Amino acid sequence: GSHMVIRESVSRIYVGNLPSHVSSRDVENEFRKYGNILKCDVKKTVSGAAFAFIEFEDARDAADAIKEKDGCDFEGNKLRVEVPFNARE
Repeated sequence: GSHMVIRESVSRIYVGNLPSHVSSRDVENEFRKYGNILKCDVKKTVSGAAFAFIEFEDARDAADAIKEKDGCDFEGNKLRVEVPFNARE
């Protein structure tokens, strides 16, 4: 499933609680292979958990990276990777 367009939104991906934490330089180069980045920002909370925010035009190609880091885990296994696109509708 891949249809529909939108020219008034900002499409971004949420990746947090992750081992090592992908820094902005590596998410620009290795995550730009998988889809087309317009910005990549590091936002971090007071609980010691780090997040990276990844602004992509296409989810369906970036889906290789997102499944390859998939397995979001909480409460003693640390590993959150999630699309708010759901492969794009």
